[PDB]
Amino acid sequence: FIGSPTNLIMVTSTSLMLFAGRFGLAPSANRKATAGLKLEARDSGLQTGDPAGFTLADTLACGVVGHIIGVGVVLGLKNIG
Amino acid sequence: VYFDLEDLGNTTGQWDLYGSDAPSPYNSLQSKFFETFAAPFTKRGLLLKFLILGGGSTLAYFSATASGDILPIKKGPQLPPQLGPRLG
Amino acid sequence: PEVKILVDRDPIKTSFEQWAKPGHFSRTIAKGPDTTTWIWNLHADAHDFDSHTSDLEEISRKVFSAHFGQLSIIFLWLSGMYFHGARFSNYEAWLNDPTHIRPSAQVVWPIVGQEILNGDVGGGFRGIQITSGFFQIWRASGITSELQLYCTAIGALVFAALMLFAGWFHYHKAAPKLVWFQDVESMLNHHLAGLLGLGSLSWAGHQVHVSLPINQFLNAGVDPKEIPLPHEFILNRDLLAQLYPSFAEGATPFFTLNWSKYADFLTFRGGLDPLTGGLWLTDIAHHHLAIAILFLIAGHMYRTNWGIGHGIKDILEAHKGPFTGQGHKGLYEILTTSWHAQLSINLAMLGSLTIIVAHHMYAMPPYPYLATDYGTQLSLFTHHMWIGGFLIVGAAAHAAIFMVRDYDPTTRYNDLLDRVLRHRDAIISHLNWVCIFLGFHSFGLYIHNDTMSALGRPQDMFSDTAIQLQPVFAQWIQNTHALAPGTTAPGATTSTSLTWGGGDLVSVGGKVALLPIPLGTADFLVHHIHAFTIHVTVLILLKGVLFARSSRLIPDKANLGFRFPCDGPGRGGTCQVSAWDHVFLGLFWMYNAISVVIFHFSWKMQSDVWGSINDQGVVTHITGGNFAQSSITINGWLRDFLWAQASQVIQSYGSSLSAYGLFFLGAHFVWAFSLMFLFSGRGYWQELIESIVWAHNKLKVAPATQPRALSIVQGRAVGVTHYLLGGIATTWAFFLARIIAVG
Amino acid sequence: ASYKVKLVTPDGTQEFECPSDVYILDHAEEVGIDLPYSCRAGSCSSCAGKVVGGEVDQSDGSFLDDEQIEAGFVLTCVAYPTSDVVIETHKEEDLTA
Amino acid sequence: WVTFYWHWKHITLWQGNVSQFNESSTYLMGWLRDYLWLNSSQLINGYNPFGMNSLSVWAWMFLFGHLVWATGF
Amino acid sequence: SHSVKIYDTCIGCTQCVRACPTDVLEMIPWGGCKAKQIASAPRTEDCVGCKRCESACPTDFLSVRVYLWHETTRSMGLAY
Amino acid sequence: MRDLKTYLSVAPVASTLWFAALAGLLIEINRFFPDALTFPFF
Amino acid sequence: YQVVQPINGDPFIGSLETPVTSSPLVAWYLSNLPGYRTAVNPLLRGIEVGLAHGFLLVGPFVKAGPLRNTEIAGQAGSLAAGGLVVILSICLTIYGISSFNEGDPSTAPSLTLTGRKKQPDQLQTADGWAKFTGGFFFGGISGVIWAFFLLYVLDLP
Ligand code: CLA
Ligand code: CLA
Ligand code: CLA
Ligand code: CLA
Ligand SMILES: CC1=C(/C=C/C(C)=C/C=C\C(C)=C\C=C\C=C(C)\C=C\C=C(C)\C=C\C2=C(C)CCCC2(C)C)C(C)(C)CCC1
Ligand code: SF4
Ligand code: FES
Repeated sequence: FIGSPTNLIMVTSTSLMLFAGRFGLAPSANRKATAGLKLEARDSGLQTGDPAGFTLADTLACGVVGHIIGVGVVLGLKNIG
Repeated sequence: VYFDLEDLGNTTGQWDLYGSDAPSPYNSLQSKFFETFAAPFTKRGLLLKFLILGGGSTLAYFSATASGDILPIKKGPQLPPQLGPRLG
Repeated sequence: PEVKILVDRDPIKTSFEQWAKPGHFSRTIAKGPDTTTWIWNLHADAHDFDSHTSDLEEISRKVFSAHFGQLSIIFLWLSGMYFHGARFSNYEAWLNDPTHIRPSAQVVWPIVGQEILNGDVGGGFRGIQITSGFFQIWRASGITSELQLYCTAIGALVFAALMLFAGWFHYHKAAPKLVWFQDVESMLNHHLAGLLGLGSLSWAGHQVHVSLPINQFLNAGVDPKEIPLPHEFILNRDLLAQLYPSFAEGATPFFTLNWSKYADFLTFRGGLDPLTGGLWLTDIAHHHLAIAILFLIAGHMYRTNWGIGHGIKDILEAHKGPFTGQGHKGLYEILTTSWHAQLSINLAMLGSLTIIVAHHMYAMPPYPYLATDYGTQLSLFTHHMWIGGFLIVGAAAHAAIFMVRDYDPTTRYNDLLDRVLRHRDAIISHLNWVCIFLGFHSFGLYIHNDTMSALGRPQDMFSDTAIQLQPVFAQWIQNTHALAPGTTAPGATTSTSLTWGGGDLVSVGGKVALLPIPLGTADFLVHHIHAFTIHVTVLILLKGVLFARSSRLIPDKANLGFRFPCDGPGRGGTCQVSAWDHVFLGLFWMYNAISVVIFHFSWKMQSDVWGSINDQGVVTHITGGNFAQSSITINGWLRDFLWAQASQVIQSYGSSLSAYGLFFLGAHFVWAFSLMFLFSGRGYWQELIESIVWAHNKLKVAPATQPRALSIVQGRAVGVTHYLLGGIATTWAFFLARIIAVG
Repeated sequence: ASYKVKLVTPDGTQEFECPSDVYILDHAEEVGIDLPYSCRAGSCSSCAGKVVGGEVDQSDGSFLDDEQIEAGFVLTCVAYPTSDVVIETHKEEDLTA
Repeated sequence: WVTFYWHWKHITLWQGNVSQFNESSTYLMGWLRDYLWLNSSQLINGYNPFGMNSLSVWAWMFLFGHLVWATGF
Repeated sequence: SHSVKIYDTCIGCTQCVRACPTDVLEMIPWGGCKAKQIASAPRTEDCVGCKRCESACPTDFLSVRVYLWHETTRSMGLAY
Repeated sequence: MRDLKTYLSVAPVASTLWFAALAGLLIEINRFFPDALTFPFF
Repeated sequence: YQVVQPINGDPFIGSLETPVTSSPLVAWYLSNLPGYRTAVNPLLRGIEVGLAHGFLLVGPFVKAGPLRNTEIAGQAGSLAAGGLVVILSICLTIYGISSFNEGDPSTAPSLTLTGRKKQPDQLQTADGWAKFTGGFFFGGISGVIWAFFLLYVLDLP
């Protein structure tokens, strides 16, 4: 399976969503988006170790989102061309 | 504060919300015509008795002299009649 | 802030002492009886939890364990159904030849000649033909032997005992506290993603491994005993790959994302299976997969314990505009402190859902061999319509209870509720008007039609032959639904249902499963009658809810309660001002509306849908197709529907359908018996009881618990209860006798 | 059984003995310490009073708030003195509020 | 009850079919089917999609009476 | 206006005056009972006729009685 | 256990038992002497 | 900002203000209609009334009555609309007769929307109501006549 097929697409998709979630630019466990414009700060109480306040809950969430978005566009592109 | 013993109608709300009080927009040649010709029908007892008896007149008239194309009740039967379960 | 389990140990102790003291829950009943009225109150207030006490924690504990009791009861009823299918049924023979054996899972003992009720249902068996449609479910499940039915009966009995024990446990040993109940975000996350998501995922799993292969074998013609057992399909997989090659790659696609390679058994066909007259199973499995995905994702919306999610309070507070002031601010505080508000919303939605289920299950039949079983289809549609109507009426009851006992602008203020309260007069005015106008323009057309048909003027009627009223939008929409597959739905082959059209007709065993349903002037008239009845019911219930607290007539109505007889004969007379009386009146109108709905469906299906088809292909409908021309007058409903179809039930004496003939008459009797309670009042009855009591006193045989006449409210309630029972049972006997007799 | 009763009163505080199967009012009627009543049927607030100690059987009491029996007030004419009680008299209006 | 009794007895006597009453009168399904339902056909066919005859005025009145009655409820 | 009458069996419990929703009734001094109190009905032109007072009277038979009589605007409870 | 003996004598349970026993008795009588219109003994 | 306000700031009158009852377009329109032209002769307003309503009541009696297809009698069904005009003007007359007396002022409000005095609308008289009755009736019958006069083919006769 690994080579240059679905692998490339899904890996770059989940990777960019993780890169977003870790930094700002995306709602997260320590970031509460107001109305899709900007983000506030919040200490969820769940302790992490990453210097940017990247929780395991955050990682799981953005990983699921990367997989959903990658599955979507993969099926689209392979159904139209 | 909307309570004023002096003016009661403003406290109980006796306004005209859509009245105008503007001058007439029907210039007098048109008004002239109407209030000249449309006067004799402006007395209560006169109008009522006239309307009743004239409507009755037209109804008795058009009822006594209506033609067959109008009312099947007038054209009568056009067939021989059946006999009842025994009688007829 | 965070979410956790919170429970108390041993709140109440298991004892019998409170069984021997009737009415322990209420201080007034506990004191004991002086008059017979006591015995009635004891039952009327038995489940009025929030009136026995003031503490919200206690009410919620009681509600939780009462729910466990209800679930235990339901499991016991399921256990009975499966045991009767296993032990006193002809299910195996019906499995052998479904279009000749009529299903039966109840036999009677030969005691007083009643064994005549054990009729010839085919297959070497004599009993009562059932109409719940359980054989169709068991066939769609893959069940092929009575041992599986026994096994499920035993499992259900076990589960019922488990539910009962949990009901005892959560009330007497480990009772959760208020903060546990009041966590709605975690609750919604679990019910969306855990109960509905995992449920339909697991069920899609069972259909992919059991129902699909066993039904493939059954439709291939194989003897129901020579089909492999389901677990074989799981142990040996070449069995599966013979019927569906895609099961050879076996989850490699689902990961390689080439879901195309599953098109074997996950399809998007649309339409019916022309062998069994039901939906393709390969469509239902794919449907359940999709629904499970959707729910599992939707159960991750609300924030519980990790920041991510949505706060319900935030969503509600964000919504407001220049017409509604501050609206939705203050509904989270209300919807978390009153059980009655929750119950009203939930009842409204569940009733509407049941009605939608009725429509969708007639129009796109889910089970195999259900569409040609006419009695089961009629029974299911009618049953579910009645349930939906009742639940919708209860919704109004509990909205009124919330308005009388719980609404409080001093400590929980919401803007939208306040504004609706501040223009209720205009609201009720406009609804009143539209119901009058709708009643003139639908029933009035029928009266015009009857009078023109009796006056020898049929060219002046409202009908397809004289003055047409074609529902252009309905015809336009079903034409769009006909052209949909291929144009606006390129992935579909046939359209969703056969009622839309396209000239496709499905037959089974020489019977008609489905074909395009024609819309005409009569359909237009009937639908406007339906709009009229629903609008009237709404007027009554909403008037009851909006004026539950005060009126221009009685300005402190909330102080008299939710259920009171009147406020005396003054002010002109104020009988039936309470909201309970509005619910009481709305029950009659719901009965009216649902009755007309089921009459319209029953006559229309026989007239233009059901029937028999010939090898040459000429369809003969049960009734001759007389709905288009006889439904437009009232005389046609009295003559061609009631008088002509009551023949089956008034001729069942001496046959196996004679129980329906007995119930017809019994139901007429109970209906007429209620009018005595509805038309009279309790003063007359108490004064008659006076003289009867004298006669008993004359012989030292008079009772110490002094007999009273019933309450005013109890009189009304007994009246409506017997009225509904009589009417619905009459229609029940009529329908079942008629549909079972012809076919 | 016949526990001793204590009634504060503008006349003073006096005791009388009287069995538990009785209503307080007829028992203050026995020895002769006058108390205010109107109804003798538990349907008004003239015989109202509150308690200093113990508590009194209010099973056959009616026309009372779903609280008047949980924060002190009692009607003397429909009340059974389960214990050696100490009660108040002439207590209608601070009950009437 | 009185007039139902009189009319059923007499209508079966006028038809030379007295045994019909003598057999069907002893149970209430007999009254419902053999008297009420059986004797209603012509009245309710007074007018129908295929025309009207002189029973029309009764077929109409029959329904009037059913309407007024129900409004009384 | 309806009629309201008070009879000398009254024990002066005041329960009827507390119940009236239109303030028809009143207590006045007396000498025929332990309460030295008796009900009176000075304002019967405002009585809506609800008999809320009769449900409250404890004597057997009643000591307050309401006889419905000629109807007016106030008696019918009309806000228009 | 005494409380159970009391509870079993409350009105609905007592009547339920009384009538179930009566029903069994009449049912068995009619199963033994079916279709009786008269007293055929003496 | 909010759109609904109590009627003229008084929150204890039984009504409200909306874009439906107090809006500039609606206010100006409803003001320029005959019934709301307070300072105009009752008979002129009644004339407008009767004209418009006879003309309107032509159509339905023609296109729906019993002789709609018989056209040796289809068009002349304006007789019916004339009769309806006669009947509801008899009703107007008895209403005015019972509701008023000449020796009494006209019950209309004397205040306006801002708190100035007006001369009470005379349509609410006995005299002026009989005048308005005559106007409406004259207009109604001659409007029936007018819309019967236009029997020339247009789009749907
Ligand atoms: C009890 C007496 C009675 C009589 C004699 C009539 C007679 C008539 N009705 Mg009628 N009807 C009655 C009771 C009666 N109705 C009741 C109680 C109802 C309520 C259910 C109805 C409801 C009803 C409807 C819905 C309709 C009729 C119609 C008709 C007309 C049908 C025949 C036709 O086409 O004429 C010839 C056609 C004409 C247009 C003749 C018009 C009559 C003259 C020209 C009107 C002049 C009026 C006059 C100025 C004053 C009015 C009355 C005055 C004497 C006080 C006919 C003249 C139909 C009709 O034609 O509508 C008008 C019709 O639509 N009726
Ligand atoms: C995945 C988790 C989950 C699941 C599956 C359920 C399922 C259910 N809940 Mg529940 N709930 C949950 C989490 C869950 N809940 C959480 C987290 C909370 C708040 C903390 C609540 C609070 C709650 C309340 C207040 C109520 C429910 C109720 C119900 C029942 C609804 C009626 C119904 O549809 O019956 C469908 C019937 C079946 C599906 C038959 C199978 C029954 C299975 C065995 C249920 C087992 C699930 C349960 C969570 C097991 C935990 C017990 C374990 C410790 C031994 C249903 C069985 C109602 C109820 O309790 O009725 C008694 C109700 O009143 N729930
Ligand atoms: C989830 C469903 C649900 C739930 C949990 C409740 C719960 C409650 N309801 Mg409610 N209600 C519902 C649905 C529901 N209702 C529906 C669908 C309706 C519309 C009919 C109503 C209408 C309603 C009213 C009008 C009232 C309530 C009231 C109440 C409260 C007290 C009920 C009680 O104990 O009375 C006791 C229960 C009985 C006495 C049993 C009655 C037996 C019926 C009449 C016989 C039915 C015949 C049977 C089906 C078949 C015949 C068998 C026979 C031949 C042997 C309680 C909190 C009462 C209240 O005051 O709220 C505070 C109140 O008066 N409900
Ligand atoms: C067959 C009996 C019957 C009839 C005809 C009605 C009729 C009506 N009910 Mg009622 N109802 C009934 C039984 C009946 N009900 C029973 C048994 C109960 C007890 C549960 C109720 C309880 C009830 C309630 C609680 C309410 C109603 C309401 C209404 C009115 C609804 C508005 C409407 O549709 O206007 C249209 C009128 C009709 C459809 C009647 C027929 C119209 C005829 C055919 C027109 C003929 C006109 C004729 C030419 C007159 C001229 C004749 C001339 C000689 C004078 C309506 C008048 C509701 C209401 O008032 O709505 C505002 C209301 O809330 N009903
Ligand atoms: C710490 C660390 C780091 C970092 C790392 C990372 C970055 C990680 C990550 C990550 C990951 C590794 C992730 C993953 C993910 C994924 C997920 C989380 C998923 C999922 C899934 C799901 C759940 C799905 C489902 C579905 C849907 C939804 C639809 C369709 C169907 C399906 C089934 C597909 C560094 C090197 C710096 C340093 C050292 C260590
Ligand atoms: S007692 Fe009965 S009749 Fe009298 S007002 Fe009350 S509800 Fe009406
Ligand atoms: S006298 Fe009023 S309570 Fe005893």
